[PDB]
Amino acid sequence: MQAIKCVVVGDGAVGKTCLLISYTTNAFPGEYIPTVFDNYSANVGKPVNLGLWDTAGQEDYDRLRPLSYPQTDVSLICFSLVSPASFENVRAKWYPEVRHHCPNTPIILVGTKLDLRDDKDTIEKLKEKKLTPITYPQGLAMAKEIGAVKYLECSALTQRGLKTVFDEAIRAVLCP
Amino acid sequence: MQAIKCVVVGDGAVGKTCLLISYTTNAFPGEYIPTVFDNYSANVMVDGKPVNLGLWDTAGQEDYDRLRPLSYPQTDVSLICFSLVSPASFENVRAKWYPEVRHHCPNTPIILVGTKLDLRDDKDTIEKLKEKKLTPITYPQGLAMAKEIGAVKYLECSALTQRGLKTVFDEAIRAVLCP
Amino acid sequence: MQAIKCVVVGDGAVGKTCLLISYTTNAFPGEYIPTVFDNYSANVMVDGPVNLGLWDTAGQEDYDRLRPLSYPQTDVSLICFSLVSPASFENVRAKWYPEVRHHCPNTPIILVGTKLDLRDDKDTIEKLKEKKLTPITYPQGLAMAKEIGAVKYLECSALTQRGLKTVFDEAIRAVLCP
Ligand SMILES: Nc1nc2c(ncn2[C@@H]2O[C@H](COP(=O)(O)OP(=O)(O)O)[C@@H](O)[C@H]2O)c(=O)[nH]1
Ligand SMILES: Nc1nc2c(ncn2[C@@H]2O[C@H](COP(=O)(O)OP(=O)(O)O)[C@@H](O)[C@H]2O)c(=O)[nH]1
Ligand SMILES: Nc1nc2c(ncn2[C@@H]2O[C@H](COP(=O)(O)OP(=O)(O)O)[C@@H](O)[C@H]2O)c(=O)[nH]1
Ligand SMILES: [Zn+2]
Ligand SMILES: [Zn+2]
Ligand SMILES: [Zn+2]
Ligand SMILES: [Zn+2]
Ligand SMILES: [Zn+2]
Ligand SMILES: [Zn+2]
Ligand SMILES: [Zn+2]
Ligand SMILES: [Zn+2]
Repeated sequence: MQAIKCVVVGDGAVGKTCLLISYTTNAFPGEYIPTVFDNYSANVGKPVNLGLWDTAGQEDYDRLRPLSYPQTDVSLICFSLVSPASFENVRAKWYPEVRHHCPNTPIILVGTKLDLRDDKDTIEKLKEKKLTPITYPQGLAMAKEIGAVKYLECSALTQRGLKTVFDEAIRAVLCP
Repeated sequence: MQAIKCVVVGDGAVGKTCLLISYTTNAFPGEYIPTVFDNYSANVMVDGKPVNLGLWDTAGQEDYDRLRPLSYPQTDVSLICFSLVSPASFENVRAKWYPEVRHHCPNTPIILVGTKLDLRDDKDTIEKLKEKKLTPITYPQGLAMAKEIGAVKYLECSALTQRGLKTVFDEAIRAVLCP
Repeated sequence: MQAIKCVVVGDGAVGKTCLLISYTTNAFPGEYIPTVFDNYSANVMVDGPVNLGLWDTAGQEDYDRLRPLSYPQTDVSLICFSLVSPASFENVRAKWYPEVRHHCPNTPIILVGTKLDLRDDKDTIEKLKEKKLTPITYPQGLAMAKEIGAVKYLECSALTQRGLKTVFDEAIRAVLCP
């Protein structure tokens, strides 16, 4: 059994909690959603226990220090594919955070809310603000920029790509 | 979108946790009840614009709670809860909970919430209270206590049957958005 | 109504969280299990009213910022070990009994053997034999309970719901009827 600690980081409202709830319980939350999902684990794969940690705000101001204690093995940096602000924060904030608190450990870059990237209403609302969803090549390029071992897109709502995210988190630690 | 932090305070066993679980999940708990419901939030639309309503349950007195839920981060509105069928919980609104909110959340609105409305005018809860020379708290008494502590509203509800529950949280938002 | 604080302690992976989930919800968890079930209580009638508060734990008390064994005061503790992990059984004497004695002196202990469903699962017994191990027997468990001064020894399975209700019934009785 190899234990692994996987922490999910990123801006508020990108879908970190929903990612974890959908994957761990196969249910998508209702309108009231936990702010921070509790720590869960599974024994999966080869012999592996995958420990999953949700986060609140920036590590430095979180009394629980989920990114630092105990030691993190792999980080999922999440941004919403329909929030360009949240993508820019990968570079401004989240890659710096993981490098600072978890130096020399693998990062997976995860674009969330894949289902909304072709949602008519979502695209229109963005267009009204002179914005457009983040594309696959853009995400891939950000992943290369920050030294992420994988770029993955998913929807917690439809579960498209969701299983691959957590399989790759494990592979990043087991098969570096 | 304005974020609103709403904290639920009051004596043990008044129904704070059940108030939150019933509202957020539309189910009333079974035999085993969490002591303190985790933090949940919702994106709500109120007369035009998006609000995120964050709900916090509490354990005991703030000063001895290492989590300090009433203080961190800053609370926008407090629900002081007492059970309509526990006069002692009601007296503690004046002895404990109003002083607590005034101390830790100065100059923020209070809603006074009478819980367990489904028991107030009965099951023969009335007869069991009478054995002890006690009587359920009446609406006028609750209203008077709300005035005394400067609460912006007094509301009665049942988590069990959901009587009046949605109004509690609608009014909590309105107290912050419409001071 | 008497409030009772019951804390569940023992090695990682013995089945503490599952014990608590299965009992309180009558169903065994999926592949994804909370590391530490949140604090729950129930109002229960035993003989002539009790509130039984249940606390799950993580690692050793002294390094757990939450200090569940110490704060507030514990009335009874369940020391758990897996019937198919001899190492976890040895840690009853090396670790868990000393922990409860240090942080909760002069309070009752119930010793609980978990994963009773495996004590005869061939995949498990054979794999144990390969490592020169054998599942813990009832007499061994009983002897350890005597050694550590536990007021009861109980065996259970969260997976099948064998013996679960008895664990919590006896937890109550240990405080109510000392
Ligand atoms: N359409 C869609 N909405 C999502 C998805 N994941 C999260 N959301 C919504 O995005 C908002 C924030 O989700 P949450 O998981 O609480 O984000 P967090 O702050 O990063 O934890 C909520 O309104 C969710 O319902 C998704 O995959 N698809
Ligand atoms: N009849 C009735 N009982 C309730 C109601 N809400 C809570 N309770 C019960 O009151 C007890 C305490 O509830 P809880 O929510 O845990 O109280 P807290 O300590 O204030 O969180 C439990 O036995 C609940 O079942 C209600 O609306 N009606
Ligand atoms: N076969 C069997 N497995 C169990 C039982 N209880 C827990 N487990 C498994 O043992 C592992 C650890 O359980 P958990 O409750 O998380 O252990 P804890 O670390 O002590 O809380 C998980 O793989 C569970 O599915 C049981 O009664 N029987
Ligand atoms: Zn969240
Ligand atoms: Zn930092
Ligand atoms: Zn438009
Ligand atoms: Zn509660
Ligand atoms: Zn929790
Ligand atoms: Zn105070
Ligand atoms: Zn556990
Ligand atoms: Zn210790």
